Amino acid sequence: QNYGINLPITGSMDTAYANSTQEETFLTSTLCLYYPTEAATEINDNSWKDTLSQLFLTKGWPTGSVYFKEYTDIASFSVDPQLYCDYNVVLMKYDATLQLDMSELADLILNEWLCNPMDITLYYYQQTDEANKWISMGSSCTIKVCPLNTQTLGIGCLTTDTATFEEVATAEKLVITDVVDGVNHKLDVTTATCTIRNCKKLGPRENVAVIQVGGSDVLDITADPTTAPQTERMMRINWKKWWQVFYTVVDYVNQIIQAMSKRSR
Amino acid sequence: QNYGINLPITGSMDTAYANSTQEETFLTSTLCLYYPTEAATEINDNSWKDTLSQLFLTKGWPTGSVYFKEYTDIASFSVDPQLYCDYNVVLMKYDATLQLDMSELADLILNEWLCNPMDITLYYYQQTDEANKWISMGSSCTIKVCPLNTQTLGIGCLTTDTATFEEVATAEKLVITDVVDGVNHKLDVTTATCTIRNCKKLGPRENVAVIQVGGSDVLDITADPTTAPQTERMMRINWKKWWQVFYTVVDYVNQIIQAMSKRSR
Amino acid sequence: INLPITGSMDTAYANSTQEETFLTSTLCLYYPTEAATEINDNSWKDTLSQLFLTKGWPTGSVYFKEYTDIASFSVDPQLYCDYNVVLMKYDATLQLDMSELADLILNEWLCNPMDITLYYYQQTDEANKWISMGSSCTIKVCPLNTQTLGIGCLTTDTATFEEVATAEKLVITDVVDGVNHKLDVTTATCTIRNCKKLGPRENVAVIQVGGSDVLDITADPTTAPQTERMMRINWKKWWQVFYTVVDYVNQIIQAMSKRSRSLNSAAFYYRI
Amino acid sequence: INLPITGSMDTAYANSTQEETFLTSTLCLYYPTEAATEINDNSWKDTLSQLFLTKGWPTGSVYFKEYTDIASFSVDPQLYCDYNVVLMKYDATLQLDMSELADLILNEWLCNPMDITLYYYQQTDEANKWISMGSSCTIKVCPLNTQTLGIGCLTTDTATFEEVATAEKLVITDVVDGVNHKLDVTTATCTIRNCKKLGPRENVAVIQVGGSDVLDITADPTTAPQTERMMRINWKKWWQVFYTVVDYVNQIIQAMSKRSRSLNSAAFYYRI
Amino acid sequence: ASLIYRQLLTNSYTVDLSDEIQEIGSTKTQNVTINLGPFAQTGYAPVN
Amino acid sequence: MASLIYRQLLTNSYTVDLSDEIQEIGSLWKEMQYNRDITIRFKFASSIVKSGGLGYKWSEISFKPANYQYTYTRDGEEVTAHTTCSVNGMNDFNFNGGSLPTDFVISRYEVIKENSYVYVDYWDDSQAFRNMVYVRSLAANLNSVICTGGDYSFALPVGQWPVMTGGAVSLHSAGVTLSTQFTDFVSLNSLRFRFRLTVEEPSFSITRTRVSRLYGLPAANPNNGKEYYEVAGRFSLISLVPSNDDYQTPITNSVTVRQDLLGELREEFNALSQEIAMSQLIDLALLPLDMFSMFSGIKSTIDAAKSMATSVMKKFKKSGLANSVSTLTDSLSDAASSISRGASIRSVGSSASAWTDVSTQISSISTQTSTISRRLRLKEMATQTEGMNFDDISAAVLKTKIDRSTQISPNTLPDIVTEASEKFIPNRAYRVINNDEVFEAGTDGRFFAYRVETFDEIPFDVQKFADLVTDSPVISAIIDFKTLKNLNDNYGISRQQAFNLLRSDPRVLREFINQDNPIIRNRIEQLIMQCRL
Ligand SMILES: *[C@@H]1O[C@H](CO)[C@@H](O)[C@H](O)[C@H]1NC(C)=O
Ligand SMILES: *[C@@H]1O[C@H](CO)[C@@H](O)[C@H](O)[C@H]1NC(C)=O
Ligand SMILES: *[C@@H]1O[C@H](CO)[C@@H](O)[C@H](O)[C@H]1NC(C)=O
Ligand SMILES: *[C@@H]1O[C@H](CO)[C@@H](O)[C@H](O)[C@H]1NC(C)=O
Ligand SMILES: *[C@@H]1O[C@H](CO)[C@@H](O)[C@H](O)[C@H]1NC(C)=O
Ligand SMILES: [Ca+2]
Ligand SMILES: [Ca+2]
Ligand SMILES: [Ca+2]
Ligand SMILES: [Ca+2]
Ligand SMILES: [Ca+2]
Ligand SMILES: [Ca+2]
Ligand SMILES: [Ca+2]
Ligand SMILES: [Ca+2]
Ligand SMILES: [Ca+2]
Ligand SMILES: [Ca+2]
Ligand SMILES: [Ca+2]
Ligand SMILES: [Ca+2]
Repeated sequence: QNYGINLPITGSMDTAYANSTQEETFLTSTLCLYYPTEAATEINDNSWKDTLSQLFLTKGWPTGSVYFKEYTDIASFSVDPQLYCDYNVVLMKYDATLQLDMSELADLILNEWLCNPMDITLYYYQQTDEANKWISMGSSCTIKVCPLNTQTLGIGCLTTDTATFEEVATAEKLVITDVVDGVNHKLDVTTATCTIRNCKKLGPRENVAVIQVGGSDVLDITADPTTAPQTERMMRINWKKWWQVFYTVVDYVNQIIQAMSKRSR
Repeated sequence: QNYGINLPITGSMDTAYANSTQEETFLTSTLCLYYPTEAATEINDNSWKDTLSQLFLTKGWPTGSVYFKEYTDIASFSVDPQLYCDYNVVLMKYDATLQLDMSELADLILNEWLCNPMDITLYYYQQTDEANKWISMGSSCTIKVCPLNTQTLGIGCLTTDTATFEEVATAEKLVITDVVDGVNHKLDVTTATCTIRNCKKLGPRENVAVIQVGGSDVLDITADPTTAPQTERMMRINWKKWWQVFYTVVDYVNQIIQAMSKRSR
Repeated sequence: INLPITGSMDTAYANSTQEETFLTSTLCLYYPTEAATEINDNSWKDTLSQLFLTKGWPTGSVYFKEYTDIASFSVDPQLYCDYNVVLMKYDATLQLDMSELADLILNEWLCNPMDITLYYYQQTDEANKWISMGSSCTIKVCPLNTQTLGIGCLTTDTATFEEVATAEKLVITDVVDGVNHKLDVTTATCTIRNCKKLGPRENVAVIQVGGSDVLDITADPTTAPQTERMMRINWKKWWQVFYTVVDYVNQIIQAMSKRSRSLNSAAFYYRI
Repeated sequence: INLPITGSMDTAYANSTQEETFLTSTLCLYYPTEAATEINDNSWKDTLSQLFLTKGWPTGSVYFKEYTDIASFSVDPQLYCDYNVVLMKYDATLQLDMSELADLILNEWLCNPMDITLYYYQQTDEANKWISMGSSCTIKVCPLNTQTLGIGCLTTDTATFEEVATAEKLVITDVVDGVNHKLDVTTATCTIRNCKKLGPRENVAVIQVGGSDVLDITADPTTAPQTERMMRINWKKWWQVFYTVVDYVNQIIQAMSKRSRSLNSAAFYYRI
Repeated sequence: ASLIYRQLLTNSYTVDLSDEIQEIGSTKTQNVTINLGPFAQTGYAPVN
Repeated sequence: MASLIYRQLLTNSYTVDLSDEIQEIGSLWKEMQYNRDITIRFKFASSIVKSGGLGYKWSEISFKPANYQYTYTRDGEEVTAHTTCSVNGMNDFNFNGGSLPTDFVISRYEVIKENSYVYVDYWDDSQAFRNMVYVRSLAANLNSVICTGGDYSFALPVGQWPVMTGGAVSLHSAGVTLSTQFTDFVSLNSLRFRFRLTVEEPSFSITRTRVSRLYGLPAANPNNGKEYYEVAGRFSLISLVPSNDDYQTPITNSVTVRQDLLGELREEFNALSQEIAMSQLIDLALLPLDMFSMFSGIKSTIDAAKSMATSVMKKFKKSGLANSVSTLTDSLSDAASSISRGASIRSVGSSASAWTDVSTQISSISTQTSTISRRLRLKEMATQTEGMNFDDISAAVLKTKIDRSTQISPNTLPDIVTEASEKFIPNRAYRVINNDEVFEAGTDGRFFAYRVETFDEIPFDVQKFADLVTDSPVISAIIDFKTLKNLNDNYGISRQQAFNLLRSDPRVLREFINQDNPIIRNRIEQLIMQCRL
């Protein structure tokens, strides 16, 4: 059990495919859904959770392995999302005005970020690679940046007059900022109501699954404007009600969990 | 040093890979951004061009190589575009009501067209293949077409009565018209304001790169409805500000110039 | 990983992994408000940064996270740094608090939620404890017998329950391992979790700024150990304490080792 | 293409590509308004096209493009056709203008833009010239010395500068190649461009309708060449001119050849 | 006779103090921070 | 090596030009122990020059030197001291409210920033400041001061007053040099320190104007009413008091020196010539005594230690040696280029070679040999030799004499090094070997041809000796044929020893010199006595 190390693995091509770990992973794992308040609002039923649980019970998932966790709105969810389960599903409504925020949410939860803190009053920060971004959470973040030159002086901005800084956010609950990698930036931030963290995007999180409910696929996880990929756990649906959506999820929960895979870290 | 001849080339596979021509192509080339006036308006600054150039200087592009050329609107840009640089980037705002217009702009700039003129009042024209289209630029084009039969009589239209024609374009600044290939058409066009040209589509242009700053990817380069492709130099971003977009372009310029390659012609 | 590792005793190998990360370390101090109070300066953070720069740590690697009180810090301590140092003042009326904080941060915990009402829980081994965090946690416990009745307590009268926590923010409760207990907790103001102790956290280092060594990290009274990353200092000013820490940070860093299990921000893992 | 070509003198002279280039090419005449005025007809274009249709050129291949005057034509001429013929009226007062036009269209220019105010430029070789187009160009130039000061002119007093062009629509300017000039140009009304002269443009054909052959394309006064596609007619009418062109169009296209460098609609290439 | 190349490359550090000489001998000139910025299209009050 | 030092002098001659540029744009012994304490009290001055008109405009607010004379206590004696403070390298700002006569204008006013430097000449009536005429080293450690500007109101006869306030900079001591205070009849030697300026928090500003948040210190009121600014520290100084037989230490330094003027330096050299030994000299004549190693053992004065190598170089590139070298190079170049109109003066050899162009003849073969041998001195410092390379011995004598000779000085060593290089071993011979046949030659018009194994003379084959000496490597005549044959006769010699003596090998040379061979000791003593100056 050599943890903290990475060793060469080996195998063969003559070994046969083993049994189906389904009907056991459901029992020794847990499934957490994240629905919006609009769903329960439209529904207007108190026993819909027990109903979906008794339905899951047919697919194999036992009674107390399923969890439902409401969220009033996509931004309130983006505010410190704490996903601690063994299989997470996230039903996400589409709004053309919220596109960037509901893509930042995806880039935050679908992936696994290694996040170090940040202190703006003392230091001036720079990015090193293309995956070392700055994610800001809080209730209203107003972020301004002033890049510096080789000799610690601004570029189109002054290091005293914060009004001359360059604005990238304006009262956003979640922000993910990428800047030019190789230049030191001086920052202004609403530290009182927002925390900023310098995070490196590691390999992806195979434990969550986003399901867009409405419009066409728009989520550009990769900040670089060349890939625009569609990952396997990035699902779309077209909706007019919510019971049909929940029945679809329950009937196709095995494909979802096949698209997902228990975490590594 | 032969010109205008296509000769067989020859090489090998035991030849080794040469060095990175980046950090020299930057110095020996030129870059031209095409941003909309809304960007400058939102920014509300007058040193941002020099700021971006000083940033680019950290990526390798020298000072007198980068240029920013403004365009008030998609249609105004579409009116007689002239993209003459060694690397062109275009930031296109999304608008449902401008979908076909900004698809025709893409089909015009991304591709390379061999254009001959058109004298409507004298001749009756026809298309030979799926590439000989009719592109009309100007302030307000109002095009109407009557296909003719074997004996140069009209088909559901009267050669004399201009009103019986089939209007395919109503007061548009750029039209790209594909009609039935194999019949002789007679046109009515507001030639005082719009110039129309019979243009055969050659292979693509690898010098320009479109970047849809907003909504989903809708551009249908190919006039034919079956393929509906998406190329490498057709990018997409999600936006709420413009400083972030320009920072992203800057930080991932090398990916863009990898997606692009200088022109064959 | 299950597979084995090999070695030797004659070689001088020199062949080893080289890679990159955040810039070759990070460090975070946790100092009490009293220190900045005594100092009365608004440039001492930058002073200490430029000092650490002599020891090698670059500008954007050292951080300070002020904490008002030991209890406030114990309430949801969110450590996300590659090296953590915790200066901690001595108070004989807080021994259990600043030993529970140590047993929480120095050791690595795997915690599952708990539903007091619908269920009655128990401990399996000598490492399965119950940690409760919040603003005021008053806990009461009634052991049970084979026939699901009480023992010196009554399932109905909460007053008959036996008290183990009174007006505490962090509590680490160990009860008899192998019997079902019934619990009463201020669930409105505190959250209780059934946690299991794992291999230690080599990424934090406690520094008792004051009196003699008291921290009994191990709840069992027979060990009373003292780890390499459990330090002591004698203090009359705070500038001298910080200069000492800075002059001897390379030994602190030789005593601390980066994590092995995974990355996480809190002082315990969640596994439902 | 940097590769070689190979051939043999035993091979056979293939069939005539004429009678197929006529079908897969386009022709475009440039006539003056004077011609249409003298003719006083409206269907003369369809007439000439029906006449070309005997010579082989199909219906939708021949085009006619009116130009009010030589200078208005020299202002940004956009020749976009696979074969271009130009009918050019002689005028002593316009000799240099219709020679600059010839040097512009018959040859293939590679142009870069010129910023007068911030920078100062020089010519390197005898093919790098400064061409200015617009409604009214007026160019003044002051050459400078090694230490960035004038030569018979003052860097400030624009009147001291030496006027090379006055009230001209097209100007081709060649100065001493190897000194730095400071320019004064009506940028609001004329744009100026540093253009290198590449090989010739075999796609156009100038036909001087009146006077003797005077066009001196090559700015050096030592060649004074008469290229193949530089023709001369003597005229008393325009119908005879057009009939002559139609009856001897085959020789004209034998004297011309489709371009080699690339596809482009204007009279020059742009490289910033 | 490559000693010129070798000695030039070796003694190229002297160029730095030569530049220092030319600098302390020549004149000095420094610029100020300037603004292009946003400027408001501000008129006067409506007066009578 | 010992000729490499001359080659290096010639090579590094290019520094003399920039040294002279700097100088132009600027313009037995003992030891005494300063490292005494001092306190420097000084102050600035100002020079305000107003324009006419109505009185709203000034045309200059500038700095000015400022003297000061005070008294303080040190080691229990009241010492009277005197300072003089000035500045250099300041930023001249200006304010301008308009061209009207009534608009506030300061056309020019000075401000000292981090790019400025202040100088404080100091003096007192102690013993150090009269003993510091010959210094070996000087350096001072002083505390810093923070000098702040005070309130200054511009006397506008009408309206409100502009108030100049704020501004501050920190002086830290960096750099100590000597200077002089010029009185009416005598002169005083003084010690001027240089403080560097570091800007500080208080930002200077001009009220009722668009000037604020501007750091530095202007000249309006730099002292802020303070009578003076005071630094305190220690100054470390070493002396070169020309003392004598080891008592009677001077005070006031009690000396004059040779500045009142070589006539006696030559006699010193001719007294030190023969005392030199031979085995150790040959041990020293193989060492690459580059600039450091040649100029380290000289206990120089504070100015000579700064300009000694450049001082000797600026005269070394004025001499017959350097001019002859440049002449040879010009001759070679013009010969390689002028061939079409080729200089047909003479060529004793196969073809034209600048090494074999006899000229200025004011026996024929003797003349030719001497003329060809007057360029092998250039071969020596052109690295086409093989042996002890006589200029090397000359330089070894030089380095062995200038470490003993009392009479060595900054103005003095220059042109002594050159007179040495020019007049050491004036007559000297060389040889070339070809198929076991040695052809010698000497600048004294003597030539000797001879075989290696069996020394017996031969007719001197000119037009072959030249063809060989032109391209083939050369050797020196330290062991010249006369002494060589005397040795082979009396002190019977082996083949390898003879080959090594032909090649002029220091191993065999020093082995004979330790075997006490008078036929080599006499020759080496002759070379020494010729290295006389
Ligand atoms: C593997 O699957 C086969 C087919 O269902 C079953 O017969 C077998 O028992 C399974 N293996 C085990 C160990 O149960
Ligand atoms: C080859 O490419 C690498 C990577 O860009 C670069 O560091 C190196 O200098 C290149 N080689 C040469 C000879 O320039
Ligand atoms: C490490 O490298 C050295 C030399 O490169 C080599 O001799 C040695 O075998 C390597 N180590 C291993 C385990 O192979
Ligand atoms: C070329 O011309 C000759 C002579 O008229 C004719 O016989 C031949 O068929 C022609 N070539 C082709 C391909 O038709
Ligand atoms: C002369 O020199 C010898 C040795 O060189 C020395 O012993 C002797 O004392 C000197 N004579 C005088 C008078 O000093
Ligand atoms: Ca957002
Ligand atoms: Ca980045
Ligand atoms: Ca700005
Ligand atoms: Ca359109
Ligand atoms: Ca078609
Ligand atoms: Ca119709
Ligand atoms: Ca406690
Ligand atoms: Ca009880
Ligand atoms: Ca227990
Ligand atoms: Ca003209
Ligand atoms: Ca003039
Ligand atoms: Ca020219």
